[PDB]
Amino acid sequence: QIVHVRGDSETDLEALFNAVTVPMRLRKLPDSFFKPP
Amino acid sequence: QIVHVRGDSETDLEALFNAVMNPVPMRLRKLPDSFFKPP
Amino acid sequence: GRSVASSKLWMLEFSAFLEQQQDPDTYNKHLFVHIGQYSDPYLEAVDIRQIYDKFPEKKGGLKDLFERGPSNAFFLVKFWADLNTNSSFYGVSSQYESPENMIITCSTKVCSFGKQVVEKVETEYARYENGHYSYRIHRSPLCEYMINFIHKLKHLPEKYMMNSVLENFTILQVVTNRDTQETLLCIAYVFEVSAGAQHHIYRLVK
Amino acid sequence: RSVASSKLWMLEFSAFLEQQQDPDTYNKHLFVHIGQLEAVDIRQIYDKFPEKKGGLKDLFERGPSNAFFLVKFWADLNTNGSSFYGVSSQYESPENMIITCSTKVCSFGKQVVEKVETEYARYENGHYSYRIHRSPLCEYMINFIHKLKHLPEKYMMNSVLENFTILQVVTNRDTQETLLCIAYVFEVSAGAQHHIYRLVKE
Ligand SMILES: CCCCCCCCCCCCCC(=O)O
Ligand SMILES: CCCCCCCCCCCCCC(=O)O
Repeated sequence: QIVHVRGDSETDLEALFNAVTVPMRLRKLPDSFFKPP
Repeated sequence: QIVHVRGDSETDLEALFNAVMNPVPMRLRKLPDSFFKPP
Repeated sequence: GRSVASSKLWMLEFSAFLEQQQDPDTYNKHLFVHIGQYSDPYLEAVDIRQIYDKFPEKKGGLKDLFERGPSNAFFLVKFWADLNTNSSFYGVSSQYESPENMIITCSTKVCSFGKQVVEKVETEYARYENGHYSYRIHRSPLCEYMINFIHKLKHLPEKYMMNSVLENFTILQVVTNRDTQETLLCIAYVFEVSAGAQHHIYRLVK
Repeated sequence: RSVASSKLWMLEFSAFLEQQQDPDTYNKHLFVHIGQLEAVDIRQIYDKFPEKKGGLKDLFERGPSNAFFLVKFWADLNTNGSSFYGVSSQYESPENMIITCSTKVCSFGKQVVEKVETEYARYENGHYSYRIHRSPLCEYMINFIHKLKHLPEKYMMNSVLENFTILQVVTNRDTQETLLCIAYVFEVSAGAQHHIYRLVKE
């Protein structure tokens, strides 16, 4: 198993959370995409 | 997986237990001392 | 059960899990997500242009791969992951089948805001079984980025915050024939947290 | 590299009970486990295995003698939604072969159940890997484990086990060569443990 990790994966992981474009809920996706089975 | 079962497997299984439910052994054979003591 | 299947490769199983060893003879396994082998639901189509901005788009990105084809090898999986969990091993297992004997490469790209942050590359060899060829990725370790991401999501006080964070998180798995570079399967993964684990599978179309 | 002939090495062997609490939660208990050698005179165990044509003595005399092993297990029976009793094993060989694994469950030296599985090779680092994954335990074995656990004392379980053996024979299907022949003997653990022995002619 070869793993390629970007040099800033640590700060990039926190950048996903720091924030909390068209939202997925408003895109042309089937109704099933937002209702779990 | 191909399984060949003997026609009397149910009563055969009960026969293993009959000897203990109604009351040369390995311990007396030429086996190493380690055979009867778990690590 | 042919759902995530092109004309050359079928993914029979895919699961990601946390296994805890209580003692040498006792293990507890929790599944975060699981696709495996009742009634196959019809796979609804999704216009792939609706997801291009969520995956890498440089040379060799999702659009280039899709345009190269074959179009029947592209899928979108929406998962509702089960994060209700407590000597730990985080792993991914998957199984594939093909009528052909090939050397396959499975590349998994973990993406943040549509950009690759981690790439895992695994090479797999065929095993003949019952007239076909089987390929297995058994207990492949979850990378540290994914393990720390699962931990950080679980520390959020509400599931809607986890779903908000997950809006910018995606995974792109590309399985290719190593000797021909043919795309055997390309699966885009999108996530929400389950409010057990559930999924819907879609065919990606132009 | 303990259970290994010149053509096949059994890397792993485990028998287990896996319970599904719900679709995302599984608990697995190992009854026995070999994972990653004193000699025993094979004549000391002939009466505990079938001895008709193709029996243990015939197989041993045909050879090769380096393919024969005796495993003594101390099984862990300390267990318990939907249950699955299974056996998993993994083998390695420098050769690409079709192998047949026959498992004979024996009572008083007589075969009661035989399971036959055919396995093909997967190339791995210049050598070949073979895997029997989650092979189902037969009903005879499942009911035997249940009956064993219901005995009120471990010495009674050991007494019952005196007349219970398992013989596993792994063969190259094309040449009929015996790649591994493993005789299994059991006691109940007072975790699970084992000792591996080489079977020799004297
Ligand atoms: C909702 C976030 C929980 C994560 C669910 C697991 C998703 C499948 C894992 C596939 C990632 C393999 C790549 C890797 O770990 O290196
Ligand atoms: C003490 C006896 C129970 C210990 C656990 C059983 C280990 C035997 C595994 C091999 C039996 C598989 C053959 C079969 O049932 O078809």
